[PDB]
Amino acid sequence: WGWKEVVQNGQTIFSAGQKLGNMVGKIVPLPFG
Repeated sequence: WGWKEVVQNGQTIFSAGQKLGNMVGKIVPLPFG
């Protein structure tokens, strides 16, 4: 039993939304622009 440890499993997937959504929503410049 470990509530504090149980949360780590729920956040590990939540916080991932950042790394898994950083390069996605990230826009890049155009060639010779």
